[PDB]
Amino acid sequence: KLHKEPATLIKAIDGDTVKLMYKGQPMTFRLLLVDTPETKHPKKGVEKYGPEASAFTKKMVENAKKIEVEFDKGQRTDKYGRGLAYIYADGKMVNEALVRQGLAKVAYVYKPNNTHEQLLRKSEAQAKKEKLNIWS
Repeated sequence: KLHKEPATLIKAIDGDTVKLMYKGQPMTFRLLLVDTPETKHPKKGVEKYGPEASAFTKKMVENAKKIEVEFDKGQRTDKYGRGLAYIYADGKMVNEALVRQGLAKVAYVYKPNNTHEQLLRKSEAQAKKEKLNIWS
């Protein structure tokens, strides 16, 4: 069973990355299973909808009363030392909110870190259908 754990917002970095205080230590978290347009793309810099996705995540985390992180079944940190997790702001999963709003696509999946894959694909299908942002 996956379980949620409290964290405290330090700073929103980009649409897909947020720095949190987890277990008393500052850490950078990469949102699992989603690829958002970035403002800090290593090769492109600011992408189309990058500023929008970035503001959406920032707003969501900054205005939350409670932030919780939920690790999946596999590796919990990537190659760059970023925690890999599903982030919740007042019970709402930020990863899903972005996809539902057409501000992110479901990323290439690496088992066993795919617990919420179907949920996200479902939201992405709806966003595509509604021709939202990325899909307009």
